[PDB]
Amino acid sequence: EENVQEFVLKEDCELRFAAGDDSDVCLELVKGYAEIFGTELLLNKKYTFPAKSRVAAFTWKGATIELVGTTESAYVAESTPMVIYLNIHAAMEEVRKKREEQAKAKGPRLLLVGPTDVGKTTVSRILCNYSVRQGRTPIFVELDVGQNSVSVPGTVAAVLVQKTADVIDGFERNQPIVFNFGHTSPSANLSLYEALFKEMATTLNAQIQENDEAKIGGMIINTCGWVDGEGYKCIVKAASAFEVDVVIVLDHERLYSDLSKELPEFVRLTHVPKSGGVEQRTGQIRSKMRGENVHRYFYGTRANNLYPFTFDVSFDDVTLCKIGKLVIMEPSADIKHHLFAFSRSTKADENVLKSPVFGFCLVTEVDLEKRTMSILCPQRTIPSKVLVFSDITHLD
Ligand SMILES: Nc1ncnc2c1ncn2[C@@H]1O[C@H](COP(=O)(O)OP(=O)(O)NP(=O)(O)O)[C@@H](O)[C@H]1O
Ligand SMILES: [Mg+2]
Repeated sequence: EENVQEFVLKEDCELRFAAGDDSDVCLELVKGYAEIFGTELLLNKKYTFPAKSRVAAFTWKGATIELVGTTESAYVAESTPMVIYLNIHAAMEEVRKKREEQAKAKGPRLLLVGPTDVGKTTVSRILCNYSVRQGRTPIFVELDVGQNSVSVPGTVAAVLVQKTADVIDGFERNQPIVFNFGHTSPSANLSLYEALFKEMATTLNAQIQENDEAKIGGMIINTCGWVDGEGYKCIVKAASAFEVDVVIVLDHERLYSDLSKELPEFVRLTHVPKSGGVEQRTGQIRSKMRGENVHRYFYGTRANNLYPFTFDVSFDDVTLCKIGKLVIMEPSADIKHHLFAFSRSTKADENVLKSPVFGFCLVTEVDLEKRTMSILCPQRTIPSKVLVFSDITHLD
């Protein structure tokens, strides 16, 4: 509402706060310098964070910050691993220059691993932002099909980062490369998951041959939290497929010891602690968040609204298929509420499995007698006649 809280942050402190369950909180930096997960704050700009937001504003040299509205929590932390996360960037940049002097230059590729809720996504964000602030253009690769910060759930995705994340909305989602996995966990089909990220690595390697800035920018790769059992071998295959030269393990000493013995000796492995400000989720909140991600795909944000179309499509004008080999689907009541991917492949081939997607639509109604379905779509006509099933559902 109207009530105010003021905070003085010494050097190397962060204001950690969570917005209430019900209302916005607005942050304003009123003296000094501060950043939120790597993005510089502008002085006296009012940043409106929505309900449930969890945020840290960090300062290297000292800051004073005002928060307007109700907070569930808000305190200043005097100890962070931020210098750790900064020295990782410094080290990547050092590799970049040496490899520039050695010459086109191939930038460092970094894999972030660790269990759930250790601040992995936040750390990728910081590292991407610090690369941009250095003048570089890194590729952010997102292998977490549950909580994906680039596309919808059930995807493996990658974007070229050319600007710092917006403090509220995250990175711009401009022309991502997107593969439809179709499930919220790799365990649903681990062999397909591994095939998809291998196809992702192969595609990116050939893409960067046509863009030197992207090539030297390198890659920051976020993984999911499945580190045990089969998840472990999956980490090793990802390290190999993407030819990473740095693995950052967050808050897992056994995983660190195991990887140190297994990875090629040329790979640098760094164990770092999680921040004390990382919030543990539950399954319910994770589900809630997947739904909000899908909504954002179609409708956008408060800052940048997207205006999707709803229209009807004849069963005759599209072919529905499902992976798991390809199988063709006869449109039924059960496709209702499901996301489908518009495949870049021209027919319902073997090639559907290997192909990135144009984008997604949501099947909102199924008229079996009229033989038409209603879809929510980011564009006015379908970009492809090959629609690939995702097990992710969304009530809108
Ligand atoms: N230093 C911090 N202070 C306050 N909040 C933070 C901090 N670091 C992370 N968070 C918040 O904690 C939540 C979880 O962080 P996140 O970086 O998604 O962890 P994660 O390891 O990627 N989770 P998952 O991928 O679901 O296993 C997010 O809302 C962040 O904004
Ligand atoms: Mg994450």
